[PDB]
Amino acid sequence: QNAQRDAVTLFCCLLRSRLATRRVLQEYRLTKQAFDWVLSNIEAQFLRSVVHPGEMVGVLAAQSIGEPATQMTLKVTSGVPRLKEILNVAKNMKTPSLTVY
Amino acid sequence: LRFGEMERDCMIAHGAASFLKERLMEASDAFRVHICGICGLMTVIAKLNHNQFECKGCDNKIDIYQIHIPYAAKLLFQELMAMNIPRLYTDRSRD
Amino acid sequence: VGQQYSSAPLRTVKEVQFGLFSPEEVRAISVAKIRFPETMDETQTRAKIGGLNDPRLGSIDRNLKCQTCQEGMNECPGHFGHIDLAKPVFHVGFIAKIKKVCECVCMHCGKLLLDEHNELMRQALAIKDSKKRFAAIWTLCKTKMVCETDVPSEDDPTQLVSRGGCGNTQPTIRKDGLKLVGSWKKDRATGDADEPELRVLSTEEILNIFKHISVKDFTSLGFNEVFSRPEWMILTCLPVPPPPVRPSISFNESQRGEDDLTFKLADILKANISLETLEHNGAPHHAIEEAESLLQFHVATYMDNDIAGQPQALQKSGRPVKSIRARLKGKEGRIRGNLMGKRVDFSARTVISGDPNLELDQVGVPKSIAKTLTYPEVVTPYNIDRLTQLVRNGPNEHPGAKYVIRDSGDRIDLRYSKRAGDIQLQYGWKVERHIMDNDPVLFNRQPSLHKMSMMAHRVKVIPYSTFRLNLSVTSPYNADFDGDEMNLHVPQSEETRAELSQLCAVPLQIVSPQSNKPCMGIVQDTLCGIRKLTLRDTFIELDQVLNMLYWVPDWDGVIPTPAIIKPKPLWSGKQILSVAIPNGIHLQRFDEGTTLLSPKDNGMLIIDGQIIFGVVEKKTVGSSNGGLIHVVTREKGPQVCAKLFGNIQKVVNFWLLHNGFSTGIGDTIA
Amino acid sequence: PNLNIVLTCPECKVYPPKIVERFSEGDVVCALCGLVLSDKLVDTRSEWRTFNPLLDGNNLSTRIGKGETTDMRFTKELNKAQGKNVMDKKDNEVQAAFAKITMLCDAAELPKIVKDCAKEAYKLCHDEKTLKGKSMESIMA
Amino acid sequence: LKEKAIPKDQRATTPYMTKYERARILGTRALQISMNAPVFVDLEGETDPLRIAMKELAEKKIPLVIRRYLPDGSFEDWSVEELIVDL
Amino acid sequence: LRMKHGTYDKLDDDGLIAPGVRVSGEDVIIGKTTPISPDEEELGQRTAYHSKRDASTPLRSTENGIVDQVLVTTNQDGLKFVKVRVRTTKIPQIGDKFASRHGQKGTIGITYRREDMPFTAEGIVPDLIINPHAIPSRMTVAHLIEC
Amino acid sequence: IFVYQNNITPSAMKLVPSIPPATIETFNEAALVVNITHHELVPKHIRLSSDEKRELLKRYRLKESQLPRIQRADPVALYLGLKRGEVVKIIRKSETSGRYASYRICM
Amino acid sequence: MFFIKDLSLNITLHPSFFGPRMKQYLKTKLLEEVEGSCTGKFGYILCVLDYDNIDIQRGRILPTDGSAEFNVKYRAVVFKPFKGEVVDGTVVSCSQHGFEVQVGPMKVFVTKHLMPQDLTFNAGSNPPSYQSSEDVITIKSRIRVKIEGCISQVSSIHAIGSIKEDYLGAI
Amino acid sequence: AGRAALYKEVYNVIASDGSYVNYRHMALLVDVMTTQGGLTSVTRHGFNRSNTGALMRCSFEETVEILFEAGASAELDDCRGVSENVILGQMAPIGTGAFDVMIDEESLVKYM
Amino acid sequence: RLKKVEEEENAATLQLGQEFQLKQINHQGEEEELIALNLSEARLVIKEALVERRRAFKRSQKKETREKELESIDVLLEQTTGGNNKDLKNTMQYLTNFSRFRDQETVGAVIQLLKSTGLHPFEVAQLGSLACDTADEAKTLIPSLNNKISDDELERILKELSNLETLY
Amino acid sequence: RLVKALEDIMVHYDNTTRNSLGNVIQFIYGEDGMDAAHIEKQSLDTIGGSDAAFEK
Ligand SMILES: [Mg+2]
Ligand SMILES: [Zn+2]
Ligand SMILES: [Zn+2]
Ligand SMILES: [Zn+2]
Ligand SMILES: [Zn+2]
Repeated sequence: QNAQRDAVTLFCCLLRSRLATRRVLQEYRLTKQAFDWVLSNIEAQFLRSVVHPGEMVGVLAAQSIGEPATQMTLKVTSGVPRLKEILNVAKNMKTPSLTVY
Repeated sequence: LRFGEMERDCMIAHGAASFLKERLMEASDAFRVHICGICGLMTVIAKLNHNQFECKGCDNKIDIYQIHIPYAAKLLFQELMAMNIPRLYTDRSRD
Repeated sequence: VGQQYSSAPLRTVKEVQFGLFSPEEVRAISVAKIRFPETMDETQTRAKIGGLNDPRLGSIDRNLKCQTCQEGMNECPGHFGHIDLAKPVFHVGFIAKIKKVCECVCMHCGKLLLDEHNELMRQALAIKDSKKRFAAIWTLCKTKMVCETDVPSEDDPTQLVSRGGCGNTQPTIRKDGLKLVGSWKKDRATGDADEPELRVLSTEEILNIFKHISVKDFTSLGFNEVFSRPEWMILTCLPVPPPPVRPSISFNESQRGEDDLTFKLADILKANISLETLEHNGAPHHAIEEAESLLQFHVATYMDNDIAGQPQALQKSGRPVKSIRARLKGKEGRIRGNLMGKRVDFSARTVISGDPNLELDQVGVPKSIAKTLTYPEVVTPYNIDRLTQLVRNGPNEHPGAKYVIRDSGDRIDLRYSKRAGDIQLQYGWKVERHIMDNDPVLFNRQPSLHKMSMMAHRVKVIPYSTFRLNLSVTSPYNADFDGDEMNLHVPQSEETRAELSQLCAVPLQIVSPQSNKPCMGIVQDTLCGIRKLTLRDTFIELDQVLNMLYWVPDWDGVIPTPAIIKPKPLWSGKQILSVAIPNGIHLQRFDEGTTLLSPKDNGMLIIDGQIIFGVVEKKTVGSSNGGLIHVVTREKGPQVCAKLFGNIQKVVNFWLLHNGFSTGIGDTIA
Repeated sequence: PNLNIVLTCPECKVYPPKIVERFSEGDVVCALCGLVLSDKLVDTRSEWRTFNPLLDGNNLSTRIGKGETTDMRFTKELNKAQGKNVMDKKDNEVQAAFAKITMLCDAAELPKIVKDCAKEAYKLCHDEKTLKGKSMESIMA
Repeated sequence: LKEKAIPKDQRATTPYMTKYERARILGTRALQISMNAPVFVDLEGETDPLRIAMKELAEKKIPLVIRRYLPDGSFEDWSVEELIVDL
Repeated sequence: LRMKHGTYDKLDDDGLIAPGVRVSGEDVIIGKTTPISPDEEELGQRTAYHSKRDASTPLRSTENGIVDQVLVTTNQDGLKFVKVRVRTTKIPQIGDKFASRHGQKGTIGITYRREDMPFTAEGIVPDLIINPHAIPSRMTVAHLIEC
Repeated sequence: IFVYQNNITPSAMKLVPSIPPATIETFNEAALVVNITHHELVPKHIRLSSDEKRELLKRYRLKESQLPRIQRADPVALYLGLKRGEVVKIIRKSETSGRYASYRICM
Repeated sequence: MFFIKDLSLNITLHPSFFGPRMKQYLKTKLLEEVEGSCTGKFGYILCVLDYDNIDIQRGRILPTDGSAEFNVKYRAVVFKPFKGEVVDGTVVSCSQHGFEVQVGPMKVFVTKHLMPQDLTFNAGSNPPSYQSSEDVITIKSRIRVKIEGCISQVSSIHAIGSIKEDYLGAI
Repeated sequence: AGRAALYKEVYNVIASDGSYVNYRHMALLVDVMTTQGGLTSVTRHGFNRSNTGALMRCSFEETVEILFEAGASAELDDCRGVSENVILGQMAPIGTGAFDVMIDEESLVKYM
Repeated sequence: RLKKVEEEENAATLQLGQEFQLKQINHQGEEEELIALNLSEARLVIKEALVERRRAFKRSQKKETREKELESIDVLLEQTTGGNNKDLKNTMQYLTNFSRFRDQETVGAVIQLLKSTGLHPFEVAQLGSLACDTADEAKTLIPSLNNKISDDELERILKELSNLETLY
Repeated sequence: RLVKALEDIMVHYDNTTRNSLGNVIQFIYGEDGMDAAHIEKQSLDTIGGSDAAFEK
């Protein structure tokens, strides 16, 4: 119950900010019929918007992160060798830069 | 035609695993072997005309199962037991 | 054939167990007792001798034998024999672990260095992954280089009890070449007596001292008793590989073409029989040691040839003898090139051309390939007449059949088939036929990167042999028409065909999951043409607008009204494109001009599926975050968008025909 | 055991059957009935596309040497160990005679056929009491 | 051991049948039309087994049930009728 | 031994093919016979069908055309050594790789005829037509100034 | 709870784990010059009861081992002073739901 | 010998038989593949017990084929061979090296060295019989035989027997 | 804090150009690389030397060594991995496999 | 698992079988003991299931007299299965020829005695399978009967078992 | 290398993120349960502006 109430907090703040009473009645001019229709459509689309069980999410994530590594460039080390050093630590840095406020 | 690693990856990403299975069997080896899981070995002879499935080295005549397999996987397996290795059971035993 | 169906209860793999071999068990499953190093041509004719090459194991080619289990070639899994050895040898797949364990346990006592009387190793025995415990035992055991019978002083308040077996030392062990030596310092005289003797660690004494270890010491040392006990880790009796792993290539003029593995095994037998004759007769105690070292050397080299490079150990000619890590390495060393990828069947490979008249779920397939391919079906009361007619059509005419399968393992080929017009094609049967149209078919292009390149398609069969596909899907395919080649596969059963149809087809792959925005798109030429069409200043005439209105396949039979009437009916390109846009779709752009009376004519707004104003441009109508394609797919249902691409693609193509458009140097100079 | 596979159509039986081979699909069919007999043929040309045993005999010759990923300290041990088994076979003298007739035939610029036929002529007898030595060069001449 | 199942009440899976088992039940229904197991929806002259399966699912009289899994090993049971084909 | 389906009628008494005739893909051109001697030459383990083990070379099974100008001459050591040559017209088709003098590779979409080719006042019908979208991406002005 | 100015001999460190069930801990001043939790990158940490741990295990149907770990020698681990067998719930400011449950087991 | 035990057996069925009355069809199925069966583990399987309230309750469809399997737990009567038990079986066929006694499911045979030598064997008998006082192979042929071992192998089960014991053989 | 900083660094590097991807893929990668109590590079030695099944562990080219170590240790793989089910030729319990298909005689009678 | 040798000679002297243990577990989770059945009671109990499945088949198409039984169940078994079970006809002939009591109530009264005596199950199942009347020749025939049980108690139960059974 | 690193991650029926063994990574996947499709770069309407314009 705590996880289910919790994991939609960004959604619920957005939804409340959009459907505040003053804003909807001053700019949107609904009917009772249209109000019920838009609520039913919103919840139906959200139920259609769940993660499907059984996806190979890590595989899809892998291919997604793998695609733009072919379009790379080569101061501060950037590009492919910096990505390889970060992903493949290597207790060694080549750029010991630290930021201080 | 070559079927490759990345092709297998994106087929996994689609998740058409029954297609993956039937492609990798029927367009390839489609082999059959009898085994003895009491051995766990490869060695079971089969007089198929007389329904005789003697297991020398295990002397049992009840532990007799056929599985469908890669001839690729058998090439691996007979090679590996020549390389001083692999038992192959037939059901789970741990939960 | 029917694969000789028997009453073995078929099930599947669930668990796999690894381990080693006890020599008695591998002798028990052995059938062959090979003594002759040479194989074929008895005195010297045929029908190979009772040494190698099937006396009593798997057959050679075409023949009965397979030790008389009668399974021809393609049903016998091989059969197994063994060979005997004079002395036991080491093993390169274990050498380091051998060094660690012989450092650990005490030789001449058969007892562990440490047994539950240092609390440090007590908690090291308590920790249990599988091997960090073993690493702890190995780093604790390096010191205290004497084995003792009475170590424990602080187990008690201050008293000593009896734990160990022997007062002997362990010798300092240096790894050398392909053997092991030890220098027992042992320091037992009146002086310091630093005088170590360097003696070769004989595999017999390591085997016997391993045979004198406790089962609970095996459990502490990570050896599972039922499958892994270190005397099995030392090699005494060696199994043989079957004839299929080392096949005679039959080298096509006179040779059987014996290969690398049988060659090396023949070398092993020759060296073993030489060593056994040498030790049986008068051994002068110099040649016997280098001979048994050669035996260990050759069995190690056959085992693998990628060892620490003191030898190389090839066999003629100058190409090195290919051992097993070479057989099973990376880059198609039997695992990547045989298991997670391999060759296939039902394959096609040609070069594509574009087309503006075929929608996304189709593909153009050449008819020679459709003759070459096949697809099984079944015989029902439903398909009976069409299948019978196609069988009568012969193996040639394009809705054609090639094979028929009755109830049993039946392969009747229609090419010869002198009883051609006579088969009744009973129920419960299977026929093979060519690809008729709109069959589901999976597509590939090298090299795949992401969830794209794997589309499914229907088929409209095309002559003039090559492929054909839609200009839409070209950029997720990531291929211009520079001569790249495609790869095609055809499913065989209905589960597979259904899941390809429901999952890998285009119209539910319109938005890429990876990039959280649709990655399809109308592309360059129709994009330029629709930018030409959408402009305010142009109009169009009857003879055009009538022809485009017939060109849209789902036109309602209603003309739109004249936009402007007075001497002539005329229409805007926006007015005619509003027919092709399906109803009830709404978009807003509103960028930097767009004061509802757009002077600079940017922006885009559609009410009820009809254009009102604006200039069609890729930053509205191509792939974008607030894309039109995104809007229609998310709202209306993700297959009407396929016909949307078909509609606007066909319309812009046919209008651009009679318009005409090009560039030149007069663009460039200013 | 009789070591024998005979192929016969189980539905025609007119003779040892008039059968054909479809190598393009690797199958065999009785041409009268039109039924398969067996499948998955093994190629008979691709092995010759892939890569003197009759004169070297049943025992097989092996020259050994050095490579790239090896050490000179033990390939010289190998170079002095390559003659540790030449006395086990008479094939060291067979290949010495083969080398010497190679010396002679290529000295007289004789071709490969003449070289292999002289190899055949030595391998034919190679040992009789009629041979009996005789300077070891008279037999090669 | 402890019967390895769950009652039909207090099921905590989603009540929405999703795409993979959709593909599987459509494929299986094609196999029963493929080997002439009896149809339940009436015919309208069409002979495509996939079309027969789609129409049968749409009228919602498919006589099949479905089992789901959990990482423990215990399983749930559902009929395709109490599921609702929504997507 | 193990004869092909070559339909061997195209050969002559010297075991060669006369030039100028046409050949299909699978057809045979050469003929071999095993000269061993001694292996129980023509009465052992085979029918008669004497000593073939025939390794006759067929043509590559797709291309078909006209054989031409067959020559035979002894080799280095003196044997019967054979070379043949086949001539085959290949009309350009839909799937050929054509490039420019500036790197505009690709292939051929379709071919129509002059009744719907675009044409000018003097009727100078084109040989070939490509997409303008090669030009402002590959930046090939040299093609245009050449034209 | 002990604070040392500088290093301590191992002959003091050997009798540190003496007198169970009492437990001994040592910190450096320079290691504790900065309150680590007040760094904005570390999320909130919170302790559990063994009862709550047992409830979590019987709810999610796990068995004690597949749950993600946390090292004993972690700085937040020495900050909370927890020993083996304790479960830590962790809440971090997520970017699609803000608040988000998570769990770690001390090992 | 004749024993009762709970047995669980799995059976499969073709997808064309998915009609309304398939429970009884599965029952019929269970009868013909239980009846007339000899296994190595439990000897010969005679017949089924507790026909009513049988438990099948669920089946799984194979993923690659429409066939579905069904496990059946049931009570049954089975015969279990053993070593060293005097039984009064009957003889049908005989040989010159020894008679072949058919004790229930087995054909227990006594080899030429296991008949007692004080038995007055006559070679001139049709069938050749080993009779001394009353142990004659007849239409009844009740001979006290002891199976000192039943040699189960690849499934052509044979038992070995002996009559080298006092009152064994004779009736 | 380490996995937060690591995700921040990799996001900066791949968002220097060619941006972007959804957060969830990158976060999944970062957290699966950190979820062992410590940092773990995905090498031949790094993630592979773990309590992980031998067949995925031998698909990453440490082959002869990892199979000999696995044979010496004599452990088991449950074969609930895609690599095992492919190389033993079965459907992996994956996607279309993550469930099973049951036949109901009672539902068949109920909808006769 | 390590070839699981467990070399046991099978004998009547409590030298049991490798699978036929005294203690098992059942499908319900409760302890399933060993069940052994004598020749007489086995022949009696098989006819219950025989007539039950015959009337069950008769209801399927709707929706002690051993001379009758040897042909009757032959007809029933050839109705449903094939004629290959001449072996089964021989087994039931053995079940009905040499069982110690032809009727059912004598065997049932013997079982009602044995449920109160609480004898050894395999021993008394062997005694019910065998057909003898005097305990000393039963002892000299079977050394398990020689060693396991005192002759006087064996005789005093053998006479009150043998009075009920129909003599042959 | 990376596609070898992330094979067996499989979302179960309980919306977790486990491996073949079952090592949970994300208890709810991606902290939302929302897939890789239904995503737009839309805006919340709360942060921006003033306190005065916000209450306005
Ligand atoms: Mg694992
Ligand atoms: Zn076995
Ligand atoms: Zn065989
Ligand atoms: Zn010692
Ligand atoms: Zn025929």
